Amino acid sequence: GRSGVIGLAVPELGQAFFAQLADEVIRVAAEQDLVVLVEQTGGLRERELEALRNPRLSLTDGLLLAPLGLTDDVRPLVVLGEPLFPGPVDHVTMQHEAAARAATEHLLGLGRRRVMLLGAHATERTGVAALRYAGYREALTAAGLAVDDDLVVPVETWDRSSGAEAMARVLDAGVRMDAVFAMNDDLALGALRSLQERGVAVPGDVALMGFDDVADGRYTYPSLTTVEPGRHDIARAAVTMLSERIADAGTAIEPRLTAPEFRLVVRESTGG
Amino acid sequence: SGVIGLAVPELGQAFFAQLADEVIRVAAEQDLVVLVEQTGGLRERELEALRLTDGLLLAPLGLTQDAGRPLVVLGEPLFPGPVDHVTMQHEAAARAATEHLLGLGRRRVMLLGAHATERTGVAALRYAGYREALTAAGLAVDDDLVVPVETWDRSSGAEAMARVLDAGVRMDAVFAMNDDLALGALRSLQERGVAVPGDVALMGFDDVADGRYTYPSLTTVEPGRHDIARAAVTMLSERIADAGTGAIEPRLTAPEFRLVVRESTGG
Ligand SMILES: [Mg+2]
Ligand code: NA
Repeated sequence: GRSGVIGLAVPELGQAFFAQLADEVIRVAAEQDLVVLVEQTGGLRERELEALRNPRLSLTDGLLLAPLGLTDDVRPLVVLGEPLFPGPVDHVTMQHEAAARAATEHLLGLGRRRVMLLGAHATERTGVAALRYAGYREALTAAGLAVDDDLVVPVETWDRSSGAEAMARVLDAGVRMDAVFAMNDDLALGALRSLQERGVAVPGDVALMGFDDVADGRYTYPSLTTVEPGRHDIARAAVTMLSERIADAGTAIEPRLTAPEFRLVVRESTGG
Repeated sequence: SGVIGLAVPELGQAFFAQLADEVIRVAAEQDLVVLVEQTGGLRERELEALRLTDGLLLAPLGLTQDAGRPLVVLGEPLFPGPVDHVTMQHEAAARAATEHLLGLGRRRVMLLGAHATERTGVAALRYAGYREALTAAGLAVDDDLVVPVETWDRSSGAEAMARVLDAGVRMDAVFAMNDDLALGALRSLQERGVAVPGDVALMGFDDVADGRYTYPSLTTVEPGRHDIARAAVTMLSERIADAGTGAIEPRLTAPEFRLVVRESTGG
């Protein structure tokens, strides 16, 4: 029976993106007097699967799942990510390709011509990274440039320490860049440290930006250019769609996909 | 699975998101799920959370000295009845933090985040430790070095630090009441070409992840997040099983703290 509880299963709250998304979900849910059970999956496929079927989450009327480990699939469900589940499930994602194209256009518009993509593999990519890469590549082609594999730098985990490590390593290997588009703010700020510790001027020598707008970038030094991917809209769409699914669980709603509008937020790290 | 509630100011605050992550992890170990609510740190919202869950873990910011359901409070001991409190070592940690700055040879130590004349709660305890450290070093408190802020956030730290710097106040160190304040202060110092730690040594309190990757990296205090979370969840589990006998007398837990030395105070 209806409890008025929805679940939110995310990798971990220690990740700013998920903590901020959770804050927005809780706030929106409270407007229709739902409460939120927050589960952590560690981004592990086995834990994501458990969230869908284990009686541990029986108090919930439905689930919002942000999967990372899943890609053989299995409680009303809305997924926060790219299309994944078949059947009567909705997916709410971000405009990865369009935002990556606009970010890259911004850097090229500053007169930078050797733009590094920090957080994607140069030859074999999958999912989100593949969409970001497609936007980046579109922008470079439009500016008469070919991709340079030395400028496409994979990173195992999109975190601060990994971005610092990778940035330091490519700088020390002698790779020449004039701008860096990092796949999230955490990567960007790790990169920022490695740049500053090597005396590289930001943005004088290397313009830098992130993605997500979750690092309180107004207060970094330099302040960090980023992309707001529509967290408020993501939360509202997710909660609204899930409520609809909870009301139609006994039955008929066609699967939907949506991706809210992004906004570039220009700060000091790219010339603001 | 049993069900507990966790009420914090907001998950957008790094310290609370990190603490929430630990609480949820400990609860999962103990076959508990967690309903998370936000209060904005406002008294009325905190009290309303008290008025689904088998027990509640409340982290208030807005309550000061001036239900039939189990309750554990992360904060100063203010509730009567069979309520357990887990309280960080504010005074001792502030004394140790101030001693750390004084040990570098600094003699004009600013306290960023407390009122100069009327303080309550946490700020009063922090001030006491700061004041004792200065007294032991033969120093007196200068009210111009005790700087109040809007709220303990990055914007407020940046705004207050910018105001005192542009005013010409002379300091050689800053002890900020939390890492968010310290990170905001760092920007205001850097944008003015003030060397950290060379001109001004800086530290915070909370050990948020972001402080490892600033340049300089931020010296801080880790107030005991693992013990806070474990103590809280474990005590709540005890009260839930008791179903209000109040046979367990109220407890006061005080987790151990640790100074984390980074580049902003010299390593
Ligand atoms: Mg119960
Ligand atoms: Na003094």
